[PDB]
Amino acid sequence: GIIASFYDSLVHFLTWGVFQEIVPGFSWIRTVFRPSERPEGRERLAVAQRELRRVLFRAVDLSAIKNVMDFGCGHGSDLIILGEQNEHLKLDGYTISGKQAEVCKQRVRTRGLQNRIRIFQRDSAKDDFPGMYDLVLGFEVAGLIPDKDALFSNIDRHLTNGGLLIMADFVANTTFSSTREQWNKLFSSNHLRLVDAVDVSNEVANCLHNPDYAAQFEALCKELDEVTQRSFGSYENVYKALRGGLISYVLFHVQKDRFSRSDELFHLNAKQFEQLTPYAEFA
Ligand SMILES: C[S@@+](CC[C@H](N)C(=O)[O-])C[C@H]1O[C@@H](n2cnc3c(N)ncnc32)[C@H](O)[C@@H]1O
Repeated sequence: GIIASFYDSLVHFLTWGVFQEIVPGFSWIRTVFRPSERPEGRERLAVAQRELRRVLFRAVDLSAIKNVMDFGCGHGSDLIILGEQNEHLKLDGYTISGKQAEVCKQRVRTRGLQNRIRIFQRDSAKDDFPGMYDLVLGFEVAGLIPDKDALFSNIDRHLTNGGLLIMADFVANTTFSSTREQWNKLFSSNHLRLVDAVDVSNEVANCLHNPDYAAQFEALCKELDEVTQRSFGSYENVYKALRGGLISYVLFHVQKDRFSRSDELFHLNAKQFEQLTPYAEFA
């Protein structure tokens, strides 16, 4: 319900991140639209986006991994950062946007990474991933893909046993509805075990906190285009839902477990879905 409206809206970083506390006067809406007037909020938003990534990758040892798949790679920042900082890695990205693919390819080559990063305009539910991977990334992607069964079969068939899947996505706390049980069915039917999960709902909502959002949004809307108006209304409904606990923004750490009984993956995953760790309790 509320989750589907935010993903219809989306249709350097295309996630927006972890504010440990509300910082008075920061405006996510102003930063995202007029960064030409680069506030501290421009660099403050970048800091919070790196912090989201730090938590997402908390358990991954990149020195041990060889091959990475990003099944919704946006503008390629995650692949490029990984490739720049870990010269041994080989990384592939899929995006369904032709425009995004062109950008990814250009940015990859500008940084001299075209020998280790490949970009494809392909559909992660319809097109097999092009290799066998040790780590799979889906940051705000799986929630956008209707055929989740096909997506998670594709992930399974192209993940080495014991390989890792890290995802940022939404859990609904009350037709795929993003419930715990629905995510669990996807993982357990496809040889995936939830290892742990950090709930950053409070800190993501801190990023979107704007006591003057109404008069701020009108001022920017004056330089407008209408598809972008209901798209940022979908974001304020996510704020309420996050504050209210209706949905959770969750950073999943998942491991492929080919040798375990699927019914036992489900049993174990269900326990882990009830012990999400609040970011405020994370270190
Ligand atoms: C909110 S963006 C996230 C981009 C990137 N992961 C990031 O964090 O900056 C969602 C991305 O998923 C991609 N995407 C949506 N559906 C897809 C699909 N079925 N197959 C492959 N990519 C898809 C979009 O093209 C877009 O790049």
